[PDB]
Amino acid sequence: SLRIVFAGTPDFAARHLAALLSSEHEIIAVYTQPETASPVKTLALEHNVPVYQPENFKSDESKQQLAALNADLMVVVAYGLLLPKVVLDTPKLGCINVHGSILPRWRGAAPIQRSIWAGDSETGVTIMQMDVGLDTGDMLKIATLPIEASDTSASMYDKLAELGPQALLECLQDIAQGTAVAVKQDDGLANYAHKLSKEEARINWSDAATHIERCIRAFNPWPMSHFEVAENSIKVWQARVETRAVTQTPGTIIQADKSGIYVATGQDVLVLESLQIPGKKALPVQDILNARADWFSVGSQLS
Repeated sequence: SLRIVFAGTPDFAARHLAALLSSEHEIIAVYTQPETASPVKTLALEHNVPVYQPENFKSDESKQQLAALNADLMVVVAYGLLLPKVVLDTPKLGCINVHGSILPRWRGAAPIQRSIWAGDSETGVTIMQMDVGLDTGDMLKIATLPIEASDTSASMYDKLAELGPQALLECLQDIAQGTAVAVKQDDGLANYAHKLSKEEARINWSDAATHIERCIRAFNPWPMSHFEVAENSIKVWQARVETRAVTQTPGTIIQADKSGIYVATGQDVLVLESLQIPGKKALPVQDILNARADWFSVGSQLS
């Protein structure tokens, strides 16, 4: 039974701590950040586990407090602190991370969203031995899943929040037993998952419909893909692509009925299916065309 320190803050971290508390290893302390108590903090308290909340590991006091725990391992999931070398090396077996991609692809902050946005055929979780640098450490275990045509960043997050803990616990048993194997990442295949933004989520109708459709899924739940019509910002919750040679200016409404609002793009047609008018829950387009048939008249051009 490893003496484990768990470090992490939001729900994705809490799922891993929960799995560890129902396991064989001793959780001797939890490190987390405030938001309000984090979900990680609340779980720790329910199990009478000491909670530490440093702002960073710059002070000698912070490094010493960690050292005095005599940890065998620190497991780090969705924890915002930079861990310097000395901290990485404080636990007897170092620090392991659960990262939400198939490393070395999508190092960094937005791996779930970017895997979907780029149209990867699969993604997964990597259990990584943390080293100095952004997500550069050796890979101990990878678990993969297909990205389904219906997957959003929400639905994929939900799957990886289950897969991550399962993979972690399997990897931890390998470590405990002395059977883990580290694989060095190849830098030449690495890239970085840059954060999302409201500005990038504005639809450019000159893009390929396939690309807009991946955005619509990747940018759910945040920021939501959006376009402008009349004087309003409409959020797109669901769409599909229709393979159809385009002969009209991108943004032109080609067809508008219960089956879709069909919009010309730079390649193929984007069929809007569920839209959110400011104020209101997202509606099927059948309902949108009842209310505001005027904004989506055939032959008019969306911006």
